[PDB]
Amino acid sequence: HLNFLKKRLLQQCETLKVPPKKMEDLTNVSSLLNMERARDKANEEGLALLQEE
Amino acid sequence: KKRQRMIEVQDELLRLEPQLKQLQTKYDELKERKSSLRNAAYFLSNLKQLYQ
Repeated sequence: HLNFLKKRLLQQCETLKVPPKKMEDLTNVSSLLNMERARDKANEEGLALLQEE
Repeated sequence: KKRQRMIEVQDELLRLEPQLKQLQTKYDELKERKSSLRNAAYFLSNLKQLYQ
């Protein structure tokens, strides 16, 4: 039953229609997001220091 | 963008400093010149009056 449900869901999602878009792979989203926060903090503090000067 | 603003304001300050430095000095001898001149005039007048 689970295999039948899985294959039918594959058929349904293949038949499905969506507006065009670009998506990055699900496995690596977390790490890249973490480095993005790190870059966020570094650039924020740098800009704040420059503005203060 | 902000880095360039920092650089150019630094240039501004670096150029402005000598002008104030010169102006303060000039005023400094000008005032003393006036005071010494008035003192000398008073002294010469007094000595001339005394001798007369």
